[PDB]
Amino acid sequence: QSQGIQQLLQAEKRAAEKVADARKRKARRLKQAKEEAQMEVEQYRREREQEFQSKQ
Amino acid sequence: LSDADVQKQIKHMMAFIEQEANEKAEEIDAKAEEEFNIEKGRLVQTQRLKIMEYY
Amino acid sequence: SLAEIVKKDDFVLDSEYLVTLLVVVPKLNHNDWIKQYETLAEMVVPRSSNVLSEDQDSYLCNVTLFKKAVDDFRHKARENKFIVRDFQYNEEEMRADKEEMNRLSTDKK
Repeated sequence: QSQGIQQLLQAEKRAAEKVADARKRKARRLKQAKEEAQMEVEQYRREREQEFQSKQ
Repeated sequence: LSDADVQKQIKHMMAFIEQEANEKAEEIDAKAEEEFNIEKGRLVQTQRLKIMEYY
Repeated sequence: SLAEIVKKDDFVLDSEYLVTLLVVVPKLNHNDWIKQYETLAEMVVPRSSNVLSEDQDSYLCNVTLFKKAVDDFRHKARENKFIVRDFQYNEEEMRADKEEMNRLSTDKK
């Protein structure tokens, strides 16, 4: 009846919420990974620039 | 008929729904691996190309 | 056209992976209608399924099933000797049809 339908409405809500949280965490992780890669690239570039200036 | 036996079909349908959700989650993880690596590599290639051209 | 005949209460909200199929006709094969509705398919809901109309020789009902159990429910209805009663839950259309009928009669008057 109503209780049985609600027992599965909760399941459907959880199913949607899992996907929503997965998407949100994926966006956050993409931002974090992009930031980390950019920081590594920037540090490498700064080191290369310092070495290039000294060699110049 | 009885609630227990009908619970069998109910649980089968619930398992179908949960398997669809697990497939969606696996798709999300596959995105976060493959597409995330692709995006990070594209950003790295662009940044490195610009920086090395400037160098 | 059932339109108002179908009961909108039995409709399943957020029917993404689940739906309600209406396949029921002759009452001669409705002797075990309770069990037939409770286990129409391999994952048929026993509670939500319900009958909205009951003719002298036939009955009309909607039984819940999974999203992928549409064709399976249709085949089970055919095996039980039911007739295709696709509805599409045109609740919005039913109101529009009633309004058009009201306008036509008023226009005729």
